[PDB]
Parts: sequence; C-alpha cells; structure tokens
Amino acid sequence: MRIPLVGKDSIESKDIGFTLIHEHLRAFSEAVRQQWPHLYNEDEEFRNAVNEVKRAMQFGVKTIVDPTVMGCGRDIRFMEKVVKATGINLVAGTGIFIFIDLPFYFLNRSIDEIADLFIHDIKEGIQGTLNKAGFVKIAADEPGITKDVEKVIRAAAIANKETKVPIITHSNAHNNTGLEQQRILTEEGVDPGKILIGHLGDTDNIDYIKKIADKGSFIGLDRYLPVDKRNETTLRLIKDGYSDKIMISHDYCCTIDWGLSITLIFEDTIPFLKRNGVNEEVIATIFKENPKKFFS
Amino acid sequence: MRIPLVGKDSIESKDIGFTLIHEHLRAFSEAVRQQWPHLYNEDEEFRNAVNEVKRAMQFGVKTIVDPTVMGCGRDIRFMEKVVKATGINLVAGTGIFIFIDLPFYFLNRSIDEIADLFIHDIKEGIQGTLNKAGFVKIAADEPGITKDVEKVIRAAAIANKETKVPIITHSNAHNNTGLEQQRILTEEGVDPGKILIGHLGDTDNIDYIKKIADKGSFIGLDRYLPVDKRNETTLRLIKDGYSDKIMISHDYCCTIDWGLSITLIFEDTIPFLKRNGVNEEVIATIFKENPKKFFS
Ligand SMILES: [Co+2]
Ligand SMILES: [Co+2]
Ligand SMILES: [Fe+3]
Ligand SMILES: [Fe+3]
Repeated sequence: MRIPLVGKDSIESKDIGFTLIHEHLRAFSEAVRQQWPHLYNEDEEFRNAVNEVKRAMQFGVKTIVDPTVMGCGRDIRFMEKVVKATGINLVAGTGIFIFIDLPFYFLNRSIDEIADLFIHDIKEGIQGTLNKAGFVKIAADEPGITKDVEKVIRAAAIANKETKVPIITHSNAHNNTGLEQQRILTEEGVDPGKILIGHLGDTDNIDYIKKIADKGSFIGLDRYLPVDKRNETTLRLIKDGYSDKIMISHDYCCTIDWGLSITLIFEDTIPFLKRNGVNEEVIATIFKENPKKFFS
Repeated sequence: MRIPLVGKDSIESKDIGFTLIHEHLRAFSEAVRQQWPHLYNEDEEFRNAVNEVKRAMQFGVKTIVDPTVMGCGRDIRFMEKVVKATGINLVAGTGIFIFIDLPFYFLNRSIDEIADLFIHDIKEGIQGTLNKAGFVKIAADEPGITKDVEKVIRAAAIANKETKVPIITHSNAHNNTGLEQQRILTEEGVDPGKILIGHLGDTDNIDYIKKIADKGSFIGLDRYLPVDKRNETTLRLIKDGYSDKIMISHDYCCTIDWGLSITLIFEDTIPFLKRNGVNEEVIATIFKENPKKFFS
C-alpha cells in the first residue's frame, strides 16, 4: 500500500511493474464540454480508451499514469469505468494545467488554498469518490512563468512536502520553463528526484536536457520533433549514460478535443532502440526502475 | 413568439414587460466545479436564486435576462428548475466569456466554427434541451482586445447577422474595451442598437459613456464605484437626456464562487432617482422600453 489506484486497493511502489508514466485516457476542455456537449461522444471516448489500454496490456504494461487534471477534463468516474473494463493499474493525479491565468474562482485566493485542493484529492479522494490522487501535475509553456503559473508550482511543492507524492510537469522544450519549474520546486524543498520535467523530447538541445537530469530530476522524453530525431536524442541520451533519468511516454490522448497510439513505443521507439544496440536492462530501467524510484 | 424563454413558449418582444437585463442566477468556473465539487452547494445556490427571483417579482419584474455563458457556468437545467419554482420569464444566452485566451479546444479553429456554436444554441437549443438562446454575450477586460477576444467578438457578429439576436458585452470601464467592442461589431455589420456595452457604470468619465451611447448602443449602468457616485452618474446621464440608452442592472450573482441583492435598484437606486426628480416615464423607459427595442 503506497500508490493509490483507481478502482483498486493501493499498491506498493515496488510492485508497479512496467509503467507508462504519462498517457491520457481522454482530454478535453471542461467548459466547452459543459456548454456544447453535442461536440463530444463519451461512448467513442470510452471504446478508444479501453482499446488502447488493452493494447498496452498486450505489450506487457502493468501500470498507466494518467496526468489529466483541471483544465484537461479529469473524470474519475470515466477512469474507473476503464479500469473495470480492462483491469489495468491506473494512477490518477491532481493539479492544475494552465499556461497564463487561473480561472476566476482563484481571484483573491492564496497559494495555500490551491495546495489544499491538491491535498484534498490526495488524502480524501477525487470528485467525491474514495479514489485518491497519487501525484501532482503542473504546466508552463510559451508564456513562461506567469504569476498564476508560479502560484500553481508553489502549491504543488506544498502538496509534495505534506503528502510525499511526486510532481509531473508539462514544459515547453524551446524555452527554459522546465528548468524554471525544477528550480522553483527544489528551492521550495522538493526532492529533485520527485520531479519529472515533461516534454523535453520535443527539443534536440541535448545540453539543456542533460542540465535538468544532472540537477536530479527525471526528463520526459514523452510525446512519442520527428520520432527519428526523438529516437536519436533518446538513443544519444542512453549512449551518454542518462537511462536512469529518462522517462518515455507517448503523451497519447486516446481522445482529444483540440482542432499515433499508446503502443508506438512498442512498434517504433523500443524496436529502433533495440536495433541500435540498446539492451534489455536499459528498457527495464526506463520503464520499471525509474517509475519505481519516482513513486518510492 | 420572438424571444425564447427557459421552460416556456417564446414571447413577443412587446410583451417582455419590466425587465432586468443583466442578472446572474449563479456563476462559477466550469473547470473548478467539475474538479472540486466539494467547494459547491447546488441546493444553497438554488434556494438563493429562487429567493432572489421571487423578490424581484414582488417589485414588478416580469423578465430577467441572465447572461451566464461559457466561462461562467451556464446550466440550462438549473435555470429551468428556477423557472419551474418561480414562473419568471428567463432569457438565456450563448457566448464565451474570456479575457485573454480561449480554451485549448479552439486551437486551430476558425471564427466561423465559434459562431456555429452560438448559432447552434440559438437555433437548435442549449445543452441538449429545446431551450434556445436569445442573445450573445462576450467580454473584454484589462488585457484589452487580444487575438482570441477579437475572434469571439467577430463570431458574435456572425451570429447576430444570421439570427438577429442582440449582443451583450462585459467591458472594463477604465480602458477603451467597450468602445472597441462596439467598433468591431458595427464594422462587421451589427446594428448599434443591437448592442449593450456593459459595465459602463463603473466609471465617472461621462464623456466616454456618452460617446458609446451617441454611437447608437445601449450603455450598461449595471453592477449596482459607490452607488452614490453611480447614482450621480446615472442621474447626470438622465438629466442630460440619455434615458433611452441607459440599461440598469445589478449584475448580481445570487451565488458566485470568486474569492447586495437583485432588488438593490428598488431599495436604493430607483428611490434615489425618484428623490432627485426622476419621474415614472424615465423608469419605464429604462426598464421596459429599452429592453423591448433591444430585443425587437
Ligand atoms: Co503536457
Ligand atoms: Co460582466
Ligand atoms: Fe500530457
Ligand atoms: Fe455579468
């Protein structure tokens, strides 16, 4: 008992097995789905999510971490229906995904009030259920570290200090937002090894990626920049000894509403790696050992 | 049959009666209510809304226009429950309330696609019901006319040209956003008399308010700046002959989630006006004749 699972008893982090650290069963904007439901088909979303999870399981995936949070349409009851249909271990999270400003709710509200929402989901449960959050997700992108973006980062640090759950980020690989997230969180007392700086596979600036890993945090070679170039960067990082900081995901959304699959790393990335000399222990380090330490 | 009403057959605009043009039965951020429902109490919200509507009816209000739209938690089923409990004529709208950027859904989507959402609500119905929207609501504030704010303004103009429903805006009274909204909409072909530029009672810069009214649009002396100063501005505008452009509302939210009543104009504003020489025909112009023309 250590990592909460949707629809299941919690599991020890040592038992997580082969893990996909950043996959979305579904993603959507809460406000536009509430206001224009005619744009959406939950039944198609459900079928797609179950099919994708089943395909991942066929390749040996035990556990999927789904970092859908506020702003991207987290729905714990949908998640538990997918678990019932598949038997996957599913880790849900809490957090806020914003690039610029917070919803109007947060006007005149403190960082502590924001952290209390995260702690509520970790300690009490998500959306009125007893399913608990196992990590915090935060974001920054092209607008950089705005005032509200920084509030959310600081609230994630408070939640981590109180509950010890790790932090996954979304960053923009072409600016310094990932480095800034790592800096702010570690300055606030977060263990660097409890942070995954995401979307670093989007750039080929290896020195920037290595800088973040060298500071202690996992580097998300997620969103599986052409895969060939991504693979080249991934291979380069492996060849240079960074396997124990690398996390690979697809950042695949089985259904997204914005105006490819959860097994591409099995059909393309992992075969490419293997064809270029990467052995089995590297694959196990990335997909089993790194998530075990992240959640340990 | 001309203005759609929640839970009722449509009514001719000539039969709207005494109207409150800008009141919220409820307002909230869709994403934070979806993600943290423990923060909200629908039963309290419902009781408050019914009580406020009943009090307005006791003062002679026939029709209430509720400009809650995407971003502020529009819920047509809540609205119809309030209508069932009170018998009020309630006009619901469509639109998007943003100050900076659109939800991620709208990435790579056209102004025409946005207008199609508004036209859907006006012609087909809101949120899977047969209750239709009777106006479009848009906003701009301190960030000014951003790219996404302007997209929404231009989509409102398309919806108005297709369906002839009027447009209500939120503006910031201390910058030129209201003037800019009016300019963009009229440049796109919207009749100036089909536009209410809102939140102009927030400033005492009478020349700015008069400029908008002189260009043909209604001026929202809503949000009933101290009421005394608001009343002074309202009285001044009346004394200067602007009654036939003035719309008074409270912009009262019977429940808002951000970190006073719908009858304050009956307890304070209207008595103050009357005490300062304003007669009955002015009150009738503001609250009956102006909304009739707006919706005509
Ligand atoms: Co991301
Ligand atoms: Co407003
Ligand atoms: Fe993601
Ligand atoms: Fe309002």
